[PDB]
Amino acid sequence: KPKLRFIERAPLVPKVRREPKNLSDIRGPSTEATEFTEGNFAILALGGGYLHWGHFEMMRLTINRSMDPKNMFAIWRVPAPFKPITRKSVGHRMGGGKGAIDHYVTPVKAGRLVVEMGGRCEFEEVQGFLDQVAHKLPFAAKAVSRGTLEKMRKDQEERERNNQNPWTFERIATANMLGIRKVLSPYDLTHKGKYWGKFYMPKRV
Amino acid sequence: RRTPPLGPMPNSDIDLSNLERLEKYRSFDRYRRRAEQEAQAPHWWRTYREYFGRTQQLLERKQA
Amino acid sequence: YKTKPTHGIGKYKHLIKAEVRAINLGTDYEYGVLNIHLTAYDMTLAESYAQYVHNLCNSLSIKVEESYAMPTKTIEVLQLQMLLDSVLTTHERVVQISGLSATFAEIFLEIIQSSLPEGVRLSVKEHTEED
Amino acid sequence: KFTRSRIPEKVFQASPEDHEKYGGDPQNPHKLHIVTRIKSTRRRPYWEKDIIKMLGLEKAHTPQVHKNIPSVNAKLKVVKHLIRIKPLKLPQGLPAEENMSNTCLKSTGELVVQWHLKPV
Amino acid sequence: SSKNLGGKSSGRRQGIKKMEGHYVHAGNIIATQRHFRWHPGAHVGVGKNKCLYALEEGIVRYTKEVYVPHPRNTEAVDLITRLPKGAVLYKTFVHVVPAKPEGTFKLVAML
RNA sequence: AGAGUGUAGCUUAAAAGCACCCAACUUACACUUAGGAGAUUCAAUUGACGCUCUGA
RNA sequence: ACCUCGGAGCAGAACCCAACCUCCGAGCAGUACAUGCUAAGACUUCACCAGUCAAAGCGAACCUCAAUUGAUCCAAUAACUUGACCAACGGAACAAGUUACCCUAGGGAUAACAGCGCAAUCCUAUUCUAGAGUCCAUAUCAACAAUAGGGUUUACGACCUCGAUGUUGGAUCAGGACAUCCCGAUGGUGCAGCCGCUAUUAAAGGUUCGUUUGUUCAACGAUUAAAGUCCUACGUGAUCUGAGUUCAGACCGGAGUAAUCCAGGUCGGUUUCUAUCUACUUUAUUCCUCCCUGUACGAAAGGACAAGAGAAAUAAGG
RNA sequence: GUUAACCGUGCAAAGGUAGCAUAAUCACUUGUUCCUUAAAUAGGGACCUGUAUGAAUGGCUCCACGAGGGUUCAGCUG
RNA sequence: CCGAGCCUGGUGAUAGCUGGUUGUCCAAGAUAGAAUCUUAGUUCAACUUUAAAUUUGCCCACAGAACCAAAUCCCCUUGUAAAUUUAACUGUUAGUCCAAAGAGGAACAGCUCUUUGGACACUAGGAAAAAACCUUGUAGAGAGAGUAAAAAAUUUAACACCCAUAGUAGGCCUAAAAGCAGCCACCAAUUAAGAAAGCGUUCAAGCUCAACACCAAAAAUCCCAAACAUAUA
Ligand SMILES: [Mg+2]
Ligand SMILES: [Mg+2]
Ligand SMILES: [Mg+2]
Ligand SMILES: [Mg+2]
Ligand SMILES: [Mg+2]
Ligand SMILES: [Mg+2]
Ligand SMILES: [Mg+2]
Ligand SMILES: [Mg+2]
Ligand SMILES: [Mg+2]
Ligand SMILES: [Mg+2]
Ligand SMILES: [Mg+2]
Ligand SMILES: [Mg+2]
Ligand SMILES: [Mg+2]
Ligand SMILES: [Mg+2]
Ligand SMILES: [Mg+2]
Ligand SMILES: [Mg+2]
Ligand SMILES: [Mg+2]
Ligand SMILES: [Mg+2]
Ligand SMILES: [Mg+2]
Ligand SMILES: [Mg+2]
Ligand SMILES: [Mg+2]
Ligand SMILES: [Mg+2]
Ligand SMILES: [Mg+2]
Ligand SMILES: [Mg+2]
Ligand SMILES: [Mg+2]
Ligand SMILES: [Mg+2]
Ligand SMILES: [Mg+2]
Ligand SMILES: [Mg+2]
Ligand SMILES: [Mg+2]
Repeated sequence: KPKLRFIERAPLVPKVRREPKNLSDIRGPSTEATEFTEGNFAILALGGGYLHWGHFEMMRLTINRSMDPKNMFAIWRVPAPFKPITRKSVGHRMGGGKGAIDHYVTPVKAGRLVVEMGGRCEFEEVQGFLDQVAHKLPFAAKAVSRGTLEKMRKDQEERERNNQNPWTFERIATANMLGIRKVLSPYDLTHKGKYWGKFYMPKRV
Repeated sequence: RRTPPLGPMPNSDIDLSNLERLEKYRSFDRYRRRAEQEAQAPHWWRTYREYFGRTQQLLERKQA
Repeated sequence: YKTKPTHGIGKYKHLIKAEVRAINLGTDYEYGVLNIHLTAYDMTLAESYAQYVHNLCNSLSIKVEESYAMPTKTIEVLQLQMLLDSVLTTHERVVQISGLSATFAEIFLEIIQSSLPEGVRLSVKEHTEED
Repeated sequence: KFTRSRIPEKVFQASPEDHEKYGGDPQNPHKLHIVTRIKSTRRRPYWEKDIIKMLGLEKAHTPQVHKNIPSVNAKLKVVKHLIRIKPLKLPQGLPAEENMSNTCLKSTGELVVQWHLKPV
Repeated sequence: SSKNLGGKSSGRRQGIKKMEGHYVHAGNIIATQRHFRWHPGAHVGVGKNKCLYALEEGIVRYTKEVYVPHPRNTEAVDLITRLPKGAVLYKTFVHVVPAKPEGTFKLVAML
């Protein structure tokens, strides 16, 4: 079965306990599916964000349209939507308790691979529609091969090594050079300069 | 912060993937004995001890 | 404490598990829940045999999940020639066994055969039953 | 939550390069700091202010002497961004009783027990 | 409207009262809790609350010791039975290293 | 014909401690209580009988 | 809807910690009858009050449970003791609707009007090419989504003003934006011609009169080159109106025992100001007619631009 | 159940009768249709789920009268 | 000036509400929470002031504070100078933005609610003007001096030239489906050209391509300092 399977909106067994919107499932780099698992190409998420069912559907559909099912295949690397979201009814005053559940959404972080692709092909064949998908997506995203990813990583490493600027962000943070922790977050020791909220500045170091 | 242990932690060597193949103390007595043994050993974390604390003959015997 | 090096010295719940298929792979094999039905006419004898089997299992590092007994079937027979009744009874006792790797099972079977008591019968088959 | 920053001790270790850059040697380390304040205690946490007060650094640009020893160092670390730390180094011998009056702190941190106002 | 209503209970102010090294006179409460976070050790009693109190004058000390429960308390026993054959539970205790001697012999009179 | 050796099942035990067996509680196991059986292969650190392994 | 008490999360590692934040529960039950009497030393729900624990001793053996509760005074009682869904749960010994007939003291600490914030909703433009468009994603329309911008709506917020910032429409006068309804100049066309649709550029000039309607709107009639979208304190009441709407009178329906009430309906219902200061008080478009012509274009039906001539219309000035 | 005479079934003290009806009568509501206007959320006349009409809480006709509130022919008039 | 007259008195009625509360100078001085017909108020606590008695108080380092991140508590040294108690009081007990951890709401608000830390409600310098961002505090005179924070940078899409014959209108399927409706096969001739990768054909036909040769912007009174790429940090 080489085709993205149906990701149905909500779970089949819903959850009556309303979660609070912890946005730390968006913030920072993905602990989970960074590396590959039997798929040569992928869509790398270069930014945090929640994936609606609509987005999922779009991802499914476009790929299916522009897939060569005998020669290529596709995999989900993201679960089905599971974080619930409460919206109150249209135009209520503030308070009176927390609202009722509306829709379910998967959190994605930066560094995550959203969709994986493999089969008898080059990356040049797969780029076209994966790029489209990325564009469609609700964060910075990039159609990315294995090799390409590796190259990018290498470049990053080089940047980290090379720079003639004596003052890194990390050094300023950990040593607490300017009492600058009065400005910074406590997450800005692990994240460092690179991550701001859902946003991931890939250039800086 | 999250400092690593100074020496080896207890119950680290025995766990393994398969718990259900292992022998287990079906009794109390064995467990007690084990505990006693552990106590007797020194450890690195402070504790109660820190602050408070021929052949012929044999043959003959056998015959007897 | 967490920040201390002693953290989680009291941790015990990972040492306990407080919470069926037949997996025949390629070089590592498992029969799924084998029920050994010990059928006999003497109540005592079957029980004894079952006990022995259990002991053997224990010795051999094999799990014994269930060891129930089945009901005694009153086969009431008319000894035809003058009606002479003979209300016999057959007793079935089971000992379930899970994990078993290639070489062991045959050996076990052999052992069982060697040990078989006088006027008692076996049946080794899968779990899918309705008691 | 803003916090009382704990600084790892890999920060406080001099490399050979560092040594080359600055003056000091690892063996024969300076006994005493001249510790000058170069920043305000305002727009800062109370603990830092307290530390500053303890140090005797209420006036800015008005240098105090201190012992180069662990407890003092720790304190300094708490407010190290607020200050300029430079080693007290004495080219002539350290003050006797006859000199005492005639001294001069100078730039480049040196006590200088002969202080005349005549040129060479 | 808000379906949830009710949990407006204050904090119990529980925890350690006397940390390690603290000098402690007899009868003082060392630490208070629900569920044995800390256990009683040498010269440390227990209330009905599970609150630990000192039974002698001296220095409080905390220590990781081997847990071996009373055989009549059943759950613990069961747990022990369940464990694998090399493992020992371990638990945190509170001792009071007693300071003064129980008493001294002094001269009454020369009869 | 050569090599490794050699405390009863097993042991950085030195006649030990675990394993083990029969009963009685147990559906059975398990626990527990009562009992049971056991060993330095043999001659002054050396040699000669027992295995394991390799040849014919 | 909630109001007292308790456990878990928010509050990840000594305490503490909120919301009409998320979730579970309690207002007992069981066992005792030394659930006797005393008493060093501590904890404490951030006060007090209430709560908790407890060595030793004397006297006897050989508590479970997370919450499971209520002050004082009063009653009842020979005495020991016992009295509240005093649940608004630190409890006033016992009290209710209504007011547009209302009044007073305050409040911009708190609403309606307007501003301001924000932009969920709302509108616009791009990106993306699935899908419509006999075929053809881009003549035209356009799903899923993405990235921006706006501040026309409905809200949300409560920052200015309650020792008053006076409201819906209409009249009067209009300043402005352009996101162009007409008038001009282009590009594309599924543009032969006439009509169109769509995009660029253009804010010099213009953008009708009526029937109904308190109304903006809306429908309908007649036209028109066109009868733009919006902003300006939903422009403009010390310029006007007051038909609606914010009072006192009154009926119909309904609600209420009744007073009375209704983001129901309907008849009636006073709109004050002599200008102190600022500001200010004489700088061409468009339609139609005639020819061109019944030519170009089109197989026919039909049917033009430009160039030219003539008449009007409004606007400005006499 | 058969727009329903009718049937089956419940509750009630009785079960809104005559009449009149988009009314000065919750809302739906610019209800539908004929007259009236070139054009009618107005006015008149009809129809009737008025689910909140209705009988001295007075119901329904009607002669006169009304600075009451609506609609209107003609004439008239800044 | 009648929802119940007017006058005198009780009546200096009462007001948790508003307004007001008068010589000079100096000093210390900012908002954890509790109940409460209570949230426009108040008593206690907390902070604050004074006079006393005092002996430690802040800062802290090893060791230590549970099972199901940032930090904290505790804490000798050390750097310092005060904290605790006793006596006597009032007053604050309707707060704001900024950074950080969160919660509610739209991962809206100059929104609302907790915690940690700033700042403001106290002078000055900067960020255009500016409460809350930064630099900076203990005071007065000087026609002296060194500094602190402290001035925004960017300009963006050309692209190929040539040459295309054949087994073959592969079979299968299709009324017909010819490199291109759908499958199986994808072999093969000449230097070299896919059993064809875009269009295009009702099916054909023609066009290419693969191959040889050749070498970012839009809103409403009127843009908004003026201006400037070149003499040495
Ligand atoms: Mg709680
Ligand atoms: Mg609370
Ligand atoms: Mg207290
Ligand atoms: Mg006692
Ligand atoms: Mg009350
Ligand atoms: Mg109360
Ligand atoms: Mg009235
Ligand atoms: Mg008034
Ligand atoms: Mg206000
Ligand atoms: Mg408003
Ligand atoms: Mg299509
Ligand atoms: Mg007002
Ligand atoms: Mg005024
Ligand atoms: Mg334009
Ligand atoms: Mg207006
Ligand atoms: Mg006006
Ligand atoms: Mg009148
Ligand atoms: Mg007027
Ligand atoms: Mg009506
Ligand atoms: Mg009229
Ligand atoms: Mg009259
Ligand atoms: Mg008064
Ligand atoms: Mg009040
Ligand atoms: Mg002062
Ligand atoms: Mg009360
Ligand atoms: Mg606010
Ligand atoms: Mg507020
Ligand atoms: Mg000064
Ligand atoms: Mg061709």
